[PDB]
Amino acid sequence: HMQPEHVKERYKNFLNQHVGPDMSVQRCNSEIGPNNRKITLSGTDNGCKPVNTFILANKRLIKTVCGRAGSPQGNMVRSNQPFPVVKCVLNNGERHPYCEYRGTRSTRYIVLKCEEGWPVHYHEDEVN
Ligand SMILES: [Cl-]
Repeated sequence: HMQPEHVKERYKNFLNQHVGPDMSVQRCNSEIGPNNRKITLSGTDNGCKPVNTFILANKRLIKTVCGRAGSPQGNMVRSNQPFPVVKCVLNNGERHPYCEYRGTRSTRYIVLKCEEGWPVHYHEDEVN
Protein backbone atom coordinates (compact mmCIF):
# COMPACT_ATOMS: atom_id res chain seq x y z
CA HIS A 1 0.00 0.00 0.00
CA MET A 2 2.81 2.40 0.82
CA GLN A 3 4.23 3.95 -2.69
CA PRO A 4 7.00 6.40 -3.52
CA GLU A 5 5.51 9.90 -3.74
CA HIS A 6 6.82 10.53 -7.29
CA VAL A 7 5.32 7.23 -8.50
CA LYS A 8 1.83 7.42 -6.95
CA GLU A 9 -0.03 9.33 -9.65
CA ARG A 10 1.61 7.53 -12.58
CA TYR A 11 0.83 4.19 -10.96
CA LYS A 12 -2.78 5.25 -10.24
CA ASN A 13 -3.16 6.13 -13.90
CA PHE A 14 -1.54 2.88 -15.01
CA LEU A 15 -4.11 0.95 -12.97
CA ASN A 16 -6.91 3.05 -14.41
CA GLN A 17 -5.85 2.71 -18.03
CA HIS A 18 -4.44 -0.78 -18.11
CA VAL A 19 -5.49 -3.01 -15.21
CA GLY A 20 -8.74 -4.73 -16.12
CA PRO A 21 -9.10 -8.14 -14.49
CA ASP A 22 -12.90 -7.93 -15.02
CA MET A 23 -12.78 -6.32 -18.45
CA SER A 24 -14.40 -7.86 -21.51
CA VAL A 25 -14.18 -7.44 -25.22
CA GLN A 26 -17.55 -5.69 -25.57
CA ARG A 27 -17.19 -3.09 -22.80
CA CYS A 28 -14.55 -0.72 -24.21
CA ASN A 29 -16.90 2.25 -24.60
CA SER A 30 -18.52 1.94 -21.20
CA GLU A 31 -15.26 1.29 -19.36
CA ILE A 32 -13.28 4.04 -21.10
CA GLY A 33 -16.09 6.56 -21.02
CA PRO A 34 -17.15 9.09 -18.38
CA ASN A 35 -19.50 6.68 -16.55
CA ASN A 36 -16.51 4.60 -15.51
CA ARG A 37 -12.78 5.20 -15.95
CA LYS A 38 -12.90 8.34 -18.15
CA ILE A 39 -9.67 7.39 -19.88
CA THR A 40 -8.35 10.31 -21.92
CA LEU A 41 -5.55 11.04 -24.37
CA SER A 42 -2.64 12.57 -22.47
CA GLY A 43 -2.34 16.33 -22.95
CA THR A 44 -5.84 16.72 -24.39
CA ASP A 45 -9.14 18.16 -23.32
CA ASN A 46 -11.23 15.00 -22.94
CA GLY A 47 -9.71 13.54 -26.12
CA CYS A 48 -10.37 9.94 -27.13
CA LYS A 49 -7.30 7.70 -27.01
CA PRO A 50 -6.65 6.02 -30.38
CA VAL A 51 -5.83 2.80 -28.49
CA ASN A 52 -6.08 1.57 -24.92
CA THR A 53 -5.17 -1.95 -23.84
CA PHE A 54 -6.64 -3.52 -20.71
CA ILE A 55 -4.59 -6.37 -19.24
CA LEU A 56 -7.02 -9.02 -17.99
CA ALA A 57 -5.18 -9.64 -14.75
CA ASN A 58 -5.05 -8.20 -11.26
CA LYS A 59 -2.57 -5.53 -10.21
CA ARG A 60 -0.59 -7.89 -7.96
CA LEU A 61 0.25 -10.22 -10.83
CA ILE A 62 0.98 -7.39 -13.27
CA LYS A 63 3.38 -5.74 -10.80
CA THR A 64 5.53 -8.90 -10.82
CA VAL A 65 6.44 -8.12 -14.45
CA CYS A 66 8.47 -5.23 -12.97
CA GLY A 67 10.49 -7.81 -11.03
CA ARG A 68 10.76 -11.60 -11.09
CA ALA A 69 8.21 -12.23 -13.86
CA GLY A 70 9.76 -9.88 -16.42
CA SER A 71 13.02 -9.47 -18.33
CA PRO A 72 14.75 -6.27 -19.39
CA GLN A 73 13.90 -4.61 -22.66
CA GLY A 74 15.89 -1.39 -22.82
CA ASN A 75 14.60 0.68 -19.92
CA MET A 76 11.32 -1.24 -20.05
CA VAL A 77 10.45 -4.83 -19.11
CA ARG A 78 8.79 -7.65 -21.03
CA SER A 79 6.68 -10.30 -19.34
CA ASN A 80 8.22 -13.77 -19.25
CA GLN A 81 4.83 -15.30 -20.00
CA PRO A 82 2.00 -13.79 -22.04
CA PHE A 83 -1.14 -12.19 -20.62
CA PRO A 84 -4.70 -12.01 -21.88
CA VAL A 85 -5.58 -8.50 -22.99
CA VAL A 86 -8.47 -6.57 -24.49
CA LYS A 87 -7.21 -3.95 -26.93
CA CYS A 88 -9.68 -1.11 -27.44
CA VAL A 89 -9.15 0.58 -30.78
CA LEU A 90 -10.88 3.86 -31.63
CA ASN A 91 -13.77 3.55 -34.12
CA ASN A 92 -15.29 7.02 -33.84
CA GLY A 93 -15.22 10.18 -31.73
CA GLU A 94 -13.01 13.12 -30.89
CA ARG A 95 -13.89 13.71 -27.24
CA HIS A 96 -15.89 12.17 -24.43
CA PRO A 97 -18.72 11.26 -24.35
CA TYR A 98 -18.39 10.17 -28.00
CA CYS A 99 -15.43 7.79 -27.83
CA GLU A 100 -16.38 4.54 -29.55
CA TYR A 101 -14.12 1.52 -29.76
CA ARG A 102 -13.79 -1.98 -31.05
CA GLY A 103 -12.39 -4.46 -28.54
CA THR A 104 -10.24 -7.42 -29.50
CA ARG A 105 -8.99 -10.10 -27.15
CA SER A 106 -5.53 -11.60 -27.59
CA THR A 107 -2.79 -13.30 -25.63
CA ARG A 108 0.45 -11.33 -25.72
CA TYR A 109 3.75 -10.60 -24.01
CA ILE A 110 3.27 -7.28 -22.27
CA VAL A 111 5.89 -4.56 -22.26
CA LEU A 112 5.82 -2.07 -19.38
CA LYS A 113 7.87 0.74 -18.00
CA CYS A 114 8.36 0.47 -14.25
CA GLU A 115 9.60 2.96 -11.67
CA GLU A 116 10.87 1.72 -8.32
CA GLY A 117 9.22 -1.65 -8.99
CA TRP A 118 5.81 -0.18 -9.92
CA PRO A 119 4.27 -0.31 -13.39
CA VAL A 120 3.78 3.22 -14.79
CA HIS A 121 3.35 2.67 -18.54
CA TYR A 122 1.94 0.07 -20.89
CA HIS A 123 3.73 -0.06 -24.23
CA GLU A 124 1.06 -0.14 -26.96
CA ASP A 125 1.78 -1.27 -30.49
CA GLU A 126 2.64 1.60 -32.84
CA VAL A 127 -0.02 0.53 -35.34
CA ASN A 128 -3.39 -0.76 -34.09
CL1 LIG B 1 10.63 -11.61 -21.52
